This record gives sequence, structure tokens and C-alpha cells, in this order.
Amino acid sequence: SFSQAVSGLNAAATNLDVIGNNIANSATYGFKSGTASFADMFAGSKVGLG
Amino acid sequence: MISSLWIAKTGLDAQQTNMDVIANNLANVSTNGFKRQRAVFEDLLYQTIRQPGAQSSEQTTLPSGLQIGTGVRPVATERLHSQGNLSQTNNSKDVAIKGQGFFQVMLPDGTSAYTRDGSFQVDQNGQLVTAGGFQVQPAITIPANALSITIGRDGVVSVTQQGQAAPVQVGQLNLTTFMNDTGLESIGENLYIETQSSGAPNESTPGLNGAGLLYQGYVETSNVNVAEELVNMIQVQRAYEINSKAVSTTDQMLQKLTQL
Amino acid sequence: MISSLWIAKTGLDAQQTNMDVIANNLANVSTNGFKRQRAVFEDLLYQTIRQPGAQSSEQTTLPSGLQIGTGVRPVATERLHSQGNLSQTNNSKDVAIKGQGFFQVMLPDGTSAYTRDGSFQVDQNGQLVTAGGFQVQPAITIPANALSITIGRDGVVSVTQQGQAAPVQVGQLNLTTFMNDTGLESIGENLYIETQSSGAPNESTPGLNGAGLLYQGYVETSNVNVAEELVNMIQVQRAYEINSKAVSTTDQMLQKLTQL
Amino acid sequence: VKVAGITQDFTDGTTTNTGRGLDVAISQNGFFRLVDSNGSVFYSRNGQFK
Amino acid sequence: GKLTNGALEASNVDLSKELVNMIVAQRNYQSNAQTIKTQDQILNTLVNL
Repeated sequence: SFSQAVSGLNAAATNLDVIGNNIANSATYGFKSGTASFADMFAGSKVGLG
Repeated sequence: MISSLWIAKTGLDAQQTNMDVIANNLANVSTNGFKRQRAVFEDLLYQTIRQPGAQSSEQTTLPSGLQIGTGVRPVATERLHSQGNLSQTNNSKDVAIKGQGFFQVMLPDGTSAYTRDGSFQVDQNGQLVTAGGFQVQPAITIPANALSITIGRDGVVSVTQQGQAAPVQVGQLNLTTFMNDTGLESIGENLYIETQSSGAPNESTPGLNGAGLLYQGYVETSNVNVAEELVNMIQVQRAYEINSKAVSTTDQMLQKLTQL
Repeated sequence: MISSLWIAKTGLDAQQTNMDVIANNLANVSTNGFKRQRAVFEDLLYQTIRQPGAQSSEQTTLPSGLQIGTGVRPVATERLHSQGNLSQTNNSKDVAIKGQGFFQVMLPDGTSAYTRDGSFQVDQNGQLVTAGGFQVQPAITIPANALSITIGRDGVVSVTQQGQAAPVQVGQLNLTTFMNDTGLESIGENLYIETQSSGAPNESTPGLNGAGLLYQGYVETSNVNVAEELVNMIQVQRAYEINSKAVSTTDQMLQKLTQL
Repeated sequence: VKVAGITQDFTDGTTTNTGRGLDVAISQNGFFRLVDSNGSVFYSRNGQFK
Repeated sequence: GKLTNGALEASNVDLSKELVNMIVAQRNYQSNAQTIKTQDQILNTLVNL
């Protein structure tokens, strides 16, 4: 049952990478801030999959 | 040469087959798109010395007769076509389907097989083949100088090209759904061949007529529950030991019979 | 064939039942409103070779005759209706009962069952039902456009309507009590029914005639002490192994006897 | 023990002023109504709009 | 409900409750595994005999 934990780790790492890119790209004049967006998944029913 | 000996032999064989299917499930726990199997056991015929409900007298009938079993045999190993967990791989040509359906694959000898493991690649002619050299049935061809390959929610695979500023619709990727998915006869290399028990396939676009949905960059892992196989192995080992004890008891009984 | 063997077999069976009830208690350790079980045994009959207190002579009496036991039997398996710890879920559709009493439930067939766990939901038609589609006997119906549902210590229920800023009453939750709570016949899906062993149920508003109060937002955990289960399991294993050793000793004696 | 089905807690979450213009939140019960390609109708509560 | 523009809703998931529930679940799982082990051990002891 590691799939959900692995997906959560990947999502958190992606969010941290986005934040690091945003903070690094400061003082870049032609730059627009980025924001991550997650979504829950459900294959069958009664159980989540990450 | 006694009935109990043959009965115990059948019991041992049933336990051995159960252990074999457990070991096979554990072996390919990390095979993409793998489906586990479970074995169902059935008893053999019954030797009737006194028929139940026989007219033992003019008015009295035996409530229960004398019947002796003859063992147990395995009747089938059914596959559990459930939905596996989806994973992330971030690859252009790794497709995972959610729901029901099968990709069609053209075998070299001219027949067609069906697969659930979606992890494709390109051969030297641009054909969209699977891992193993087998090519898909609709025969999607990827042109050279391609920049990126995009697969939508439905099976419309498109390619972004350098000097067009707009993707070109390379082709369509449908899939076929069977109404007896447990009935498909499996062969090696994650392929199934249509058989009599399984119905006739009817190809359709994903997302319609009960078909699944395609996701790019995902892979479907095997639906093998590791935490239950340990308990199953414990149970199987105990049953095997019990039946071996039965064989030993029968042998000692027979030896005491023949020592006089 | 030997009385010792049958006595040891009965002992093994008793230990097996004890282990089974221990496992049952541990399995549903997280079930809401579950009452742990406890098994009580008793000795079987006694064969009187020499009657105690017999008139041995004209003035002498045997202080204690010759009596042989013949095993142990589980006389009963009873619930222990203690009060489980109250949790805090902060939900508006789960009520914990403090003290004694049960919620009444209308079974699909037409009879009445009784439950201790209060965690309610609403059906598609607006009726307040327990988890499993069983509605409450007084038939409490939640209207649509309901902002909040409030339940006091008593059984009165109120719903805050969208307008008029004035709550209205839509029913009451009475509790039923029994003379003998341990006599209730337990069935599946966390339910009890009345039998002859228990007394005739009597309805009562909460807080009257010794009936417990109602708390909204709390749920009642099972009164299973996981600490005692481990030591009971150790004792059960030891006793089972000792009885097995007794069986082995009796078999050794028989085998030595048959070698003449 | 048999699992008697999972349930989803529909307590209202904490609204955060993200900004933007194509984003909305609901303070009480209610669901946005969406449609798919097949014509099926779904209901959601995510405010992200584009 | 009343719409509020320029805002988004959180997940109403509390880490503090989840971690303690995880600890309790792990302890219960270990207890059930111990029961399985005990039953298997007594069965083996019976088998040897």
C-alpha cells in the first residue's frame, strides 16, 4: 500500500520545486509567479489512490 | 492401495497447486498490468454404501445414508480482473487505462492478441510497438522530426511538429472490451488470446460503451496484495503438514496390519 | 477408548473456544459500541465408584468416596455491558449514549432490533437511518433545507430552518431498557434482538427511570482492553499446550500397552 | 469484523484569499454542476476556473 | 451556500488527528498479527505432538 504515500511524496516534492523556482526567479522582470494544483484520484470506490 | 491413501494424495496435490499459485502471484508482484489468480477446489465423487432416504422398511426410511468421499480436485484458477494502482512515470509513451478494455496487438503469425500493460515504444519504421517488438493493431506511425507526442483523454494521439505551429492528428487509439474478461486464455509476455469462453471483442473508443479512460505518463501496477500472501502461505503450510500426518497415520496403520 | 483421552479432548476444545473468543474480541477492537465477550466453563458429571459418606460399617462412614471427573464444558459465553470511552468526532449525525439503554431499529422484515452504536445518516427520502439502511423506530424524518440538526441531553431533536430564525421540533429519541442486558440475542451488523432470557423492553425518555443521556458529536468506542487480551492469549496458549501434552502421554501409554 | 463502508466528512473547510478572478468558494452546502464529453453530469466544489 | 469570489477552500484534513490515528492503527494491526502468530504456534504444537 505504498502507492498513496509515494504519490503524496511526489506531490509534495513538486510543490516544493515550484516554490523554489518561484523564489529563485525573483528579480526577473518578465516573470510570472507559478502555482501548483493537485487533484484526488479514485479508481473504483471506497478507497483512494493518491 | 487403501482408499484413505488416495484421498490423502489428492489433498496433498490440491495443497501443492494452491502453493504454486501463491508463489506465482508473489513472483511477479512488480509486473505492470498483472492480474492475480485464485484457485477453487471441488470434491470428487462419493461412494454410496447405503443410499440416503432408502426404503429400509415398509414405513421407516434412513434419514441419512452411508457415503464416503473420494478426495478433492482443483476445478479452476480464476483471474481477478480488478483495477490496479496507477503510478507516475512522466514518459511520453507510457499509457495506463482506467476501467475496462484491452489494447489490441498484432502477432507476427497474423493473429491478434490483447494486452493490458501499456508501455509502448517506437521501432525503426516509426510504428508504435509494444515492449517485445509486437505492434498495435490500428498501426499508429510516428513521423520523424517529431517534438512531442500527446495522448488525450480519449484515444486521439497527436504529434507537435517544429514548423506547423499546430499538432497534427496522427491517429486514433481505440480498445476492445470483452464481456467475459475472466475467460480470456493467457499466454506468455502479458498477452491474452480470444477464446470460446470469452465473448467476441467489440472495439470502441475509450470512454464510451463502458470502456476505460486513457492516461499518459501513468502505468498500472499489479493488483497483488502482499500482506495477504503471507497469511495464505501459513495456512497452506499447515494444511499440507496435516495431510502429510494423515498419510503417515495410514501408513503406520497398514504396517501394523501387515506385521502379524 | 480411554477416559483420559476424552477428558483431555474436552479440555482442548474448551481452550479452543477461549482462544476463539479472544480473537473475536481483538478483531473488532475499533468497532463502535461493541461489548467484549467472556466465556464461563463448568465441570461435567462425576462417576461415583464409592459413594461418599457411605455406611462402611455399623458405625463407621467413609469421609470421602471415590469420584472421577469426566471433563469440562463451556456453560456460557456472555457479554460484558460496561460503558465504553466517549470519543470526540465533532459531527452532527452521531450520538453517544451515556448510561444504559439502546436505540430501537425497524428491521426490513418488520420486527424490532436494538443497537448501542449511534452514528446516523439520512436516506434519499429524508429518513434518519443507521449505517446499513435501517431506520429508527419512531421514524424521525429530517426535512430538506436544513441548516443544522441539534439533539439535547433528552431525546428532543430540532432543526434550524433557513428562515424565521426559530428552531422547530421534528421528533424525539427515546431509549429502551431491559431487565437483563446480558440476555439479548446478538446478530450481525451490530444489532441485538429480544429473547425470553432478557426481560420485556420498556421505553423511556433519556434521563428518566435510570436511562442514560444523549451527547451529540461523540461516539462510543468498544470496551475492549487490549492490554488484558495479550496476557489472556499467553495463558490460553500455555493451557492448550499442556492439554496436548496430556493427550500425548495417554497415547504413549496406549502404544506401550499394545506392544505386549 | 466487516467493513461497513467508508464515509466522507462534508464539514466546510477554511477559505483562503488566493486572489485571481476566476476562483470562487461556497460557505455552505452546494455543488457546482459540470458536464463531460459523454453528456454525463458531475458535481464538484473546487473553485479553480479557467 | 453563498458564493465568495477570489478565494479557495482548504482540504479540512488535520495532520494531528491523522498521525495519532495512524499510531493507533499500527498498534491494532500488530495485535492482530500477534493473534495470528499465536494460533499458528498452537496449531504447530498440536501437529508435532
